[PDB]
Amino acid sequence: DGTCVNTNSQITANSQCVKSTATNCYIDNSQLVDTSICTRSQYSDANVKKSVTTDCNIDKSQVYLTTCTGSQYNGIYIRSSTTTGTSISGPGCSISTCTITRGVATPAAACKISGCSLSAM
Repeated sequence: DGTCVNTNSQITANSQCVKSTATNCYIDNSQLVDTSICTRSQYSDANVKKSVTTDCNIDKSQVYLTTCTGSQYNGIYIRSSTTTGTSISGPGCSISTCTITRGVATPAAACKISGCSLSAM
């Protein structure tokens, strides 16, 4: 329990939310903190910080200041990035400052990836 701004989402007994907003999310053993915002998304044994996530599935992953849209994260670490209609796995995948749409990352030198695999949703 914490400074959640939960509308109608689920946050399990061992999940946590702090100064963050939740809209019909399903947060299972997961952490939604520091102005994170979720909308109709599944978090499972995962952590999210200052990110805005919509219709996503985030399993055993860590997410920081990222914009998840209609995408899946599975065993990854992702920061300062945007993902649209994607499925991203490793495990131990690492992503920094990327923009990714249906399995294709932008060719910008700002995008870093290590130990990862990308796919279309």
